[PDB]
Amino acid sequence: QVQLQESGPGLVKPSETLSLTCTVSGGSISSYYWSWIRQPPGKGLEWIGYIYYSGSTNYNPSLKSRVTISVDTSKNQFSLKLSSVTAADTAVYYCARTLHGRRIYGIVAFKEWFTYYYMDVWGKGTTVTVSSASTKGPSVFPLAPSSKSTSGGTAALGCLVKDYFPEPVTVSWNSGALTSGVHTFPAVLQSSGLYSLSSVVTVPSSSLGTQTYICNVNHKPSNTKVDKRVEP
Amino acid sequence: SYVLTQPPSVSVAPGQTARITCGGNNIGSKSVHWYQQKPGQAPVLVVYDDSDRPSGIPERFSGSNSGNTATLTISRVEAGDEADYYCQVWDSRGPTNWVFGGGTKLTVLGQPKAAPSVTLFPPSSEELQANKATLVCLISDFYPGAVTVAWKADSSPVKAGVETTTPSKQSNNKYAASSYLSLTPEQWKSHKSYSCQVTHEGSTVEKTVAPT
Repeated sequence: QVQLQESGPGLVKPSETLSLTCTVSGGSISSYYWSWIRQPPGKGLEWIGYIYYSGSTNYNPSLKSRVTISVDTSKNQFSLKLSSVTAADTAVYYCARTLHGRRIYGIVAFKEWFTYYYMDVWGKGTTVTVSSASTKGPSVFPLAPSSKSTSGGTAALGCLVKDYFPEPVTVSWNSGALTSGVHTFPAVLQSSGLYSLSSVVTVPSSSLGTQTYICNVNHKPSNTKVDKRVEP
Repeated sequence: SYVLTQPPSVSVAPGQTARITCGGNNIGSKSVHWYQQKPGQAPVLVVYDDSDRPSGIPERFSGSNSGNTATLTISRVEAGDEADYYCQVWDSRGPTNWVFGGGTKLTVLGQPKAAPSVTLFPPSSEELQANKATLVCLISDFYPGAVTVAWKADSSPVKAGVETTTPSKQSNNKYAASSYLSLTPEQWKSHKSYSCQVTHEGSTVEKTVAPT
């Protein structure tokens, strides 16, 4: 299980430089290629560039002048810098492990082959919003289970995550230990320009009395971390 | 640069075979790769070097490449196969070496209907103690993905302070949405109850909550 994990600022101001890092775990940078890809809202995939573990690079011509990709084999990481951003650079950015292939279709002495690349393991994506607006961390409130949120053998309880900017926030339960039954709803964008969302977990109703449920909310752009206990 | 041409959309009924094409200019002499992107998710490699299956990819997916057309064939299509599909090749010549197709939306026709499950939460004591109040109406497991939400204070419609999301697909191929009603604690305390009323396909599910 090689895993890739993007880390970025979430919010970057117009004209400034976007900086991202991808941390590889469960495998090595060595011997592989490593790409950045982005996808602006409602658009297709745009490959930005790759880097070989040795440092050799290749870039898409459309971003070439503003981008630099680097690699750090000592930390099993690789990174991207994008200069002079505007709102056109607002997008989800992905990192992906990239493989080199060769098809030898004829005789090797006749150099009758060609090279190709493809991306086999993807990161989860990091959302980057280019905006002059200020970050705001959320308030977090418990959504208590009750006879009005039960459905026989199961019950719903949750956390309300209110008034943040920009996207995203991540919500885990019991520090990530509780995953089954977890439903984090997409955010609403309110007229105030601020987002709100709810995360709900469905649990056994018979044992609501004796179990402990805590929602962990992380909003990276504001460095907000909240743990909220949710009980009847 | 080298041009990859995909249909914007392909529609099929469950159990049928879907075919997604990628043209073309002697694409048969190149190596074609395919990616699936489900709604709200990171892309996933589903075919490489024309026909190679990555580990974990369902048997129903099959890549082929010939002449001026590469095809991704999905047999026995399921609702879960709905996604955007992109073909991709690497062009040595340049200038654009990494070419993605524009992508094809696969739509699955005639999926079963599902009425929404609705849960309504009253304001928390914590939020009230901070002099605010929010009602939270969570709507899940419905299909098709269109609903309308109406709020009532007692039996009177209320439109101010309402924020509602557009539906988005869940992991189980049905849809979810949420609606929020902002109130003052005074307003919350002054009515006998508030209700969230959800209309889907002409039928309505209503949940009510009341102070304490």
